Amino acid sequence: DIKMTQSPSSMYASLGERVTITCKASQDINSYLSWFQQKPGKSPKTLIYRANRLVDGVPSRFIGTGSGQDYSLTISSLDYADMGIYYCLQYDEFPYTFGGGTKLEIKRADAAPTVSIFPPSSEQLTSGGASVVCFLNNFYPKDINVKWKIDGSERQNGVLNSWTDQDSKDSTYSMSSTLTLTKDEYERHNSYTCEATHKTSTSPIVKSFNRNEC
Amino acid sequence: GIVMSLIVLAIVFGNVLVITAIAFERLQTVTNYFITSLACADLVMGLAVVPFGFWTSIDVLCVTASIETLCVIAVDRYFAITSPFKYQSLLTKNKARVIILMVWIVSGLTSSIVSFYVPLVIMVFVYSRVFQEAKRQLQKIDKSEGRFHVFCLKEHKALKTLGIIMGTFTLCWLPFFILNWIGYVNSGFNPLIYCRSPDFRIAFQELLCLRRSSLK
Amino acid sequence: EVQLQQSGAELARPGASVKLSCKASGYIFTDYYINWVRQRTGQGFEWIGEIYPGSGNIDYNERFKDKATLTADKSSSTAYMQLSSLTSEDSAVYFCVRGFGYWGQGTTLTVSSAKTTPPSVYPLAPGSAAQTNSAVTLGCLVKGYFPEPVTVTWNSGSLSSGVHTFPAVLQSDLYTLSSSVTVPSSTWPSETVTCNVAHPASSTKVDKKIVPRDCGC
Repeated sequence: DIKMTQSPSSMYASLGERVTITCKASQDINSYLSWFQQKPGKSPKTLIYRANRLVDGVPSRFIGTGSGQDYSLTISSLDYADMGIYYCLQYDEFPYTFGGGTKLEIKRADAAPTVSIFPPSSEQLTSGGASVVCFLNNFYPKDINVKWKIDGSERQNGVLNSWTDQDSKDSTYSMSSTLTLTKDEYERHNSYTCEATHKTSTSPIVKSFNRNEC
Repeated sequence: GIVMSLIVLAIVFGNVLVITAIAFERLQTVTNYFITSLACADLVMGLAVVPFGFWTSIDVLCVTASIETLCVIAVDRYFAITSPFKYQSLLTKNKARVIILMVWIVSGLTSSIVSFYVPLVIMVFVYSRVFQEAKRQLQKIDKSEGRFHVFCLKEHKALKTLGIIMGTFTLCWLPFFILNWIGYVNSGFNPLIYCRSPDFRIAFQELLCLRRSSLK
Repeated sequence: EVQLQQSGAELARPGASVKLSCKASGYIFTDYYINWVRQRTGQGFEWIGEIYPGSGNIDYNERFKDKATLTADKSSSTAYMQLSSLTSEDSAVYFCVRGFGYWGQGTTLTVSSAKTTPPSVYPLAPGSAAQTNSAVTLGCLVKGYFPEPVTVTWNSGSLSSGVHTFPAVLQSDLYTLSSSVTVPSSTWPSETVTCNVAHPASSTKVDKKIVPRDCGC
């Protein structure tokens, strides 16, 4: 219908600097383009339309300026809250077609995670099984790493992992790793460790616990 | 026969709910002044022509005034669009009547080429021109208009309602001028297309002490 | 106070047909068309069509041409979308925008053979009274529910600064997720701390206070 590329895709800017994504359509939309931002866990908030006409409410540091077949959303003095995925849309003709949106992250200062592990709450245990949660928190770079250790042994079977996008305030990264087990599965072992290995240090951060005194 | 008898009260009701509808303030306009014209050319041709069916006198003065009025609006509406200003022909309220009055006597002093061809030969193109140059404008509009805000698609449908009324009176009285009962059919088709197309919907359907969707 | 309300969660069996609504309320319905753009999981936006409430014009996108049928309600000041013969790939979040200006909430439609099953908020409290901080981080994992989504607030919306909630990961045809939280150790066991959870798809709201621990651990 009407392809609309959009460089970049991935992008890391630090606070204060002026970042810029550029959108170039196939046809010639008469400045009938718009720019919006998708934030994790929220509905898209539109910033600009008519290629440059800021929507009402959008901060004045956002700037859209292109023409005919190539445009570009831009912000001077990048603010911390400006993290997410911006996409460009054209409504010149049918069918309306979206860009692919570039995603922008903010480079922060290296920070290790504050890891914490929890044994199965009696409640679940009674229910029928036990899941154990370890939280590798507020850390930067995004690249983190965990390995479960049980009774000295070690394995990665049936662990449910998930990481979050860049946090608002802390502009850091946090991860959650769970090793879902059974009342029985769990009952056959005493020690339980969570070892996080992050650029921050060379010595894995560690947290363990025993199923007896507890 | 005695079954179609319900087809006269249709040409005595729908054409009256309209005449009264026009005779409300907001419903008073040049357009609804000529459409309100085809009301007396359907009611009179139903309480004076359909019953007894001088009887063949008002049978012509009625159908020769229709495709004539259809020629009128098609032009009036044009002069409204081709106009450099707002959408609403210049035919003043009185000069609309004075122009209205002269459509009957000339329909009385009156042929398939005089009272049918001529009036349909141009009426279809004066309108064709319209339904067409009404599109270029339709979106020469600001796309943003209507989705970012902070003649339009509406008046684009008003010509849809007037676009079928002129498009039904052709397939109803053509096979005849080229079946005499098919022509009578356009007597309960106008106040029928005005419900699910123009404002009339509420204008007259709720006039009967709130019809149905009156927040029923 | 401008807004287009949406269902947020919609379950449907394969081959069936759903009918999403969108109750706009904060402006004049008939002054802006409203499009319906589908945005599958992962990322990507694909316009399904645009219907102008004021007139009637409904320009569909070829693709969903026969699949969906838009419709508006001048009175209710709400609009609709008819999605017939749903398939595994019709599942996704459906957005109801006001012409790309203001977006809707969303409706997490999911076409599945699956049977709904609500979560299981279990609370995670510190292991062995390890007073190792000026702060503390407890959390509450919501295990096994479906379909998506699940609102998860802490202290009934009260608490905010320092609370993370991770994206529901699947696991054996069932969703699982969890939210952790940091507060001053100078507060928790002292002052109450609950974790709320909501599973619309089952109209299931849940609260789960965090009692310190078995005193033994």
